[PDB]
Amino acid sequence: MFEARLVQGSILKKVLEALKDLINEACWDISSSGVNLQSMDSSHVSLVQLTLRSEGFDTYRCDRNLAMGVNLTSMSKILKCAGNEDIITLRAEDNADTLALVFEAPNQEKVSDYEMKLMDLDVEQLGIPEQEYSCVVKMPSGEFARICRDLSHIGDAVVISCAKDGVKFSASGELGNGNIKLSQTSNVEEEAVTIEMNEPVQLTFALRYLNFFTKATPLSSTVTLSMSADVPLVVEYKIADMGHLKYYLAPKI
Amino acid sequence: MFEARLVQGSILKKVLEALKDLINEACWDISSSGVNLQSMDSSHVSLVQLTLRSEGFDTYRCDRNLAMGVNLTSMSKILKCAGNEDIITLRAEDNADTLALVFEAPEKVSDYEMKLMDLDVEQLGIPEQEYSCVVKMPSGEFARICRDLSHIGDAVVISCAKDGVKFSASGELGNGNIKLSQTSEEEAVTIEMNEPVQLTFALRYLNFFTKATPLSSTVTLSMSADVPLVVEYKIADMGHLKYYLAPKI
Amino acid sequence: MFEARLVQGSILKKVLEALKDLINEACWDISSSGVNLQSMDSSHVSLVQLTLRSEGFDTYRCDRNLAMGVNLTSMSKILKCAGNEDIITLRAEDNADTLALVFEAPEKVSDYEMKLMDLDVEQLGIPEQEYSCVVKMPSGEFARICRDLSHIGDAVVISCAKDGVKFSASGELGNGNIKLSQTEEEAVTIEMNEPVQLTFALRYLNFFTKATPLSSTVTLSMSADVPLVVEYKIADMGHLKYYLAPKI
Amino acid sequence: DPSGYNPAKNNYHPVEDACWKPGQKVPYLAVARTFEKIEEVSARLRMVETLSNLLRSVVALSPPDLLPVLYLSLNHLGPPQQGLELGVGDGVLLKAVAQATGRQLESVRAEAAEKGDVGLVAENSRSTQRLMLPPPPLTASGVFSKFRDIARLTGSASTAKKIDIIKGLFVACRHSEARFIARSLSGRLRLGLAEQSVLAALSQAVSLTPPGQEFPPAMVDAGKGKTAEARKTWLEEQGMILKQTFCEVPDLDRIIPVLLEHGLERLPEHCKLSPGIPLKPMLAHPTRGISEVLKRFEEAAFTCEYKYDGQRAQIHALEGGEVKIFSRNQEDNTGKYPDIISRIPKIKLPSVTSFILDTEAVAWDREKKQIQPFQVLTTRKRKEVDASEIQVQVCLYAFDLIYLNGESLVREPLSRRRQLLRENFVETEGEFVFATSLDTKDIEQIAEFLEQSVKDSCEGLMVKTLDVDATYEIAKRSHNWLKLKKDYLDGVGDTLDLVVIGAYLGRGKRAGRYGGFLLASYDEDSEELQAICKLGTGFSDEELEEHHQSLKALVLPSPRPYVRIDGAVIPDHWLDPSAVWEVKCADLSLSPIYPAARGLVDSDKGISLRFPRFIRVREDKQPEQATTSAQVACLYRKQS
DNA sequence: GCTTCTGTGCTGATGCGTC
DNA sequence: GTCGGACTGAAC
DNA sequence: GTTCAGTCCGACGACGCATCAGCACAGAAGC
Ligand SMILES: *OP(=O)(O)OC[C@H]1O[C@@H](n2cnc3c(N)ncnc32)[C@H](O)[C@@H]1O
Repeated sequence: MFEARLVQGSILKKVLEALKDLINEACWDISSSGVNLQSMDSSHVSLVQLTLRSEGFDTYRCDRNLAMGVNLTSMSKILKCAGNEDIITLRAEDNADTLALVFEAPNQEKVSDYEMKLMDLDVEQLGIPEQEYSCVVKMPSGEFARICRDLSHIGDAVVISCAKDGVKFSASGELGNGNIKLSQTSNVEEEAVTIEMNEPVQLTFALRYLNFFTKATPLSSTVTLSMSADVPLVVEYKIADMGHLKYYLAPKI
Repeated sequence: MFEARLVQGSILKKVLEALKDLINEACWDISSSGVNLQSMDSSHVSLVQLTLRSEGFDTYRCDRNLAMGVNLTSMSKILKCAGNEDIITLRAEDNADTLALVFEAPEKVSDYEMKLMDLDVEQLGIPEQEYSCVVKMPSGEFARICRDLSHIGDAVVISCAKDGVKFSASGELGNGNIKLSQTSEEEAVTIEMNEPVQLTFALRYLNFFTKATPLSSTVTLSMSADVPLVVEYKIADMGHLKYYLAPKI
Repeated sequence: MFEARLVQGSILKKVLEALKDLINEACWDISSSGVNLQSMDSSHVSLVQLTLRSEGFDTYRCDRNLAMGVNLTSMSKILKCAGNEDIITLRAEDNADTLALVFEAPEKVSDYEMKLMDLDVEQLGIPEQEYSCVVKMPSGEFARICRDLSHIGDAVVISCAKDGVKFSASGELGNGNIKLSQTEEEAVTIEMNEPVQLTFALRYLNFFTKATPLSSTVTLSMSADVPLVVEYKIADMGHLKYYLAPKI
Repeated sequence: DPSGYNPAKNNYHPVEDACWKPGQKVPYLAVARTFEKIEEVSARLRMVETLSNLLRSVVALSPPDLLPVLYLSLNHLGPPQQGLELGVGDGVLLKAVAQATGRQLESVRAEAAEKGDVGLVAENSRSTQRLMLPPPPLTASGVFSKFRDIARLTGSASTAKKIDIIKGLFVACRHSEARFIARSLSGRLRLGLAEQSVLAALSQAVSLTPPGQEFPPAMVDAGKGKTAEARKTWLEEQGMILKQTFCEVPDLDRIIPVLLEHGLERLPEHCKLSPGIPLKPMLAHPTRGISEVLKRFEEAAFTCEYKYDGQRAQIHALEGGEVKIFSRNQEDNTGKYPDIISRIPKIKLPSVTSFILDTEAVAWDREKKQIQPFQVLTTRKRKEVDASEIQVQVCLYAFDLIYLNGESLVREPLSRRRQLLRENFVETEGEFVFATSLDTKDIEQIAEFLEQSVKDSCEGLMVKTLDVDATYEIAKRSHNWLKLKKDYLDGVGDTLDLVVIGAYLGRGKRAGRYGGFLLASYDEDSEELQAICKLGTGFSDEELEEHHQSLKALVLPSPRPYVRIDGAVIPDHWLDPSAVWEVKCADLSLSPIYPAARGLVDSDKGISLRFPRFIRVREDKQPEQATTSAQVACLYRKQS
């Protein structure tokens, strides 16, 4: 008997559209504290973590903890039929095979109701406690997006070299190679680059997933990356007064 | 020789784009009443009516009633040439197998001759009848409703009650529905109800109809038992488009 | 060596945008006068020339007259990485197959190195001509009329007299025309020596028009039996011309 | 009312037993009823009688409607050389049916699968989307005109325009026309009657009720007062006349108007063979070896030649200076070989103004001066005539001469035709040659020639009469020459034993049952089954039922992990791998669709069997003991 | 900024013509 | 391309 | 005169060029 009321439904739009291509399906945990998910990707190389904090809902009613199996492409089509300024309600019967989605216009005139069939999934989850990562960066989202959109043409992989003065990204390919440097910056908070870092890292990753990771960009004008030796890179977007989204990508070679 | 002129040639562009995807060939009847089209679809499921009232034109002059067949493809590729600010002349010589147009910008003039075609006319005289529901609503919201419904299901059940209209459909995902209420002008919802009615329609056709949205910000839907649905757009002091959609079951 | 700076790097972005679809592979010829290129298309119907005056550069050092073979499509793929606001540095070695681009925005630096190639280049000497009709007209008008006429028929007849130019298309759909009459950057002007009529195939002009965002005005040069000249006046920097052989 | 139309009545009458007004456009319902009667009958003669009955009425009532009725019966849209194609497959038409029924796709997909016929699903379900005008009756002229419209509307979004026209046809259906239209579109019309039988029906009709008579015609039965035997002798002599008259000009658009206007006896006086009009190629029977050759040719002189493993090419040279080429099937190959257009003046003698040649074209290794396999030939670009950048060099190999300078040569003994062929042409090694030819009647001589043929990359030997029954005419017999293929002339070819892991449900004769099977090789070094081929041929009907019942219980809901498949189409059921089948093949080819032997010859291009023929189940072996990837690689290396 | 669109391919998916 | 299958004539 | 003999008709297969579709994004235009 769950209910979520959210005023800013474009949040849910923007988070959901970041998975519809990555994974055709997912499972959603509901609990008194909020909504959570961890999923493996379809080629089983990278991991996605999702947290929507219950505090951010305009109204809440978690009468039980639930784990809905959901086809993300279908839900994506459905919310491609949802209005931006619309005020969103999710209702789930405990005993049903359905999630009710209901939407109310700001003009009070237009009432939408849709219901989506549920199903079971063979959930694989992996335990990932926090680590005191050797590098942390915050930097402008549109910048990193532009960098990935550039360098994926040059070559299939990037090498990232960080030092305390700044980071350099290298890509190499058939026409040649390219090195982009960024320095730390101050006195622009929102447009600045911040580095907290413990040792100069140099690591390699496949850009065919980085161009996927960038697809959240409208969620938060800043992004954080974190690096450590012989471990996945973490990429995180801070969901405005609502939650977070994280990608974990394992190192190449 | 027939000649007509309009300052708002944007109307003509919008009109043909509202016709494009529904039919490829039609014969246009011109009278002292103005320009009028009947055409059934090549699937024989739905029909268009055109009205342009002759007094709506800035300039208009006719010798004779003409029935000219035109391929809608090529002639729309021609109408793409007009800027949104252009003054259109349509001219037809009575025995011509080509149609003459001029586009006039507000030192540059565009001139065109398009070949006509000869067509085996199919026309149905619609009887005037009252309909158990009439609804006056904004075009833009109807557009969202129809485009939305396109993903979820292929056929629509339309239900009317005095409390407000309801659109429902389903597919290999589940069910979708909208209940839309009245207001209390160009943004308004209003109804001319007679009895609570339910009918079925094919959404692919309504998605074809919706393309006329830029013609008028508000529209009439007119609905009755055992008869085609009427969608009508009144182009401002110029005329109207009517669309007749046969029902399911 | 070679060492250049340009502030208005968007010019070079638009330049390489213009060429990439028409000619795939080319030669960059470098001088104290600046950057120059002539090349012939893959159908060998049309010739392009770029002239960039060295004085227009924000900084410019040319030590020798280079001739560098470049894949234009790949060059354009690189140039897509800079924002139009970026200041650009070009750097060349003498023996190297490799050319350095340094991009800088108004706090970021892009370093890019492009490998060269060994090429057969075909040269045409072009002595002076004076063209009988010279049309100076606003560029977008030409571009839109080209994109229009592309549907009416794959060929055009162009006409000039001192009182106006007319462009006629012809095909099974129908025939059509645009008249133009002589009338700041909104004006059309003509110098006419002899009234002209010429026949052309549109596919190439469709390609030429992609240079349009380089210049507010385009100039048409017409004379008997010669290729049509279409010219994009880059502001103070030089010029860009296309020669197209008239039909049959 | 055509719903009562019965052409299968005894004492059939041309106008009395008809179902529409004189001068009227023929109701398509009648043609569908006739196809219904044709499906009801297994007797070919009785079918040809019933079709001739309809044809006789058509030429009696509505003469212009004839040609559409023939092309409907031929399942064709015009002259084959005009290049017309309907271009609509199973998926597009299936969607058209689902939309016309208003159903979702998957139920009707499985339904059409289970009955293995689009016909019976085309009726039944209905949209209930009640039209405001009930449609006019269908006419056979209108329906054919819609089929050529369907063929003509190409371009972006063209599938919409197809779906709309086909819709109108479906919703317009009346009694049971849907089944025949659906089968007519999908190519599989399954009417059980073809070209030779329709021309027989034409000859029979046009004989009994000839054209040009004023309505009502006073004569109806040319056979009246003749004995049934001498009736048949008159029918059959007009048969050979018309069939040869068809084979010299394989096109109804040329034949029919002149036939209607002048009468079948004067027909040849207006029709003669000429370049710029194609002809049917020559056919051959299969034979197993020398004994049957010696017996079939026991009183006729013959010769032996290679079967080069290329493709046929029909060469037309006109005195006007263009040349045309046609394929084996009258498809218009000009555009494929603009280089061969350029080679013509260096191949002919200049003393010859025009010719028609039958020739094989084969890809050639210009530096190695040798042939390459047919998987190099099939790599040519199709439509455009850019001779400039030729990636695949080609050589021509002559074997017969048809026409020269103005004289047609088809009536002529092969000896003279080959004599004139050699005497009026020049060769150029690796560009144009005559086929290697050897004249003999004796056994070990042929054995030596065969051994040279197989080691010189040829499919076998060609055996042809020199003079007795050595004229070209297809009407007497189509298959006059013989092929001596390695396949059984070796006694046994490349036979393998492979593992069945899946089935395809069949259609038509194969309907309800399995129609094809999926085979894999045992890759021991992974211990996995890798897909190698499908099978669809060489087994009889009783043993078909034996395989089906044996397989039916062993179906699985999933593919097993010990099975490798990729690019090969998903089986209609998954089958437990317990059965091993013995099969022969013609050749081995590098496959982009088959995972077997991947990396044993090349890392990415797999391998597969050309022309697999079933033999027998090898039920004594276990699957893991069947052919393994090692022998597969050895066999292909041993091919080269 | 966002809109809906339009023109943009890029890469996939069968129809059809050979053996 | 190829093999089987139902049917009218073949000729010993 | 019937155990053969040849016709004829449709079952199915393996490749591959063409050839179009189906998201999906930059792009520009309109707001
Ligand atoms: O195997 P099949 O029945 O398709 O054979 C007929 C084809 O064989 C080709 N071919 C090759 N060489 C010859 C010769 N010398 N004579 C006749 N045909 C030949 C042809 O492509 C033919 O259609």
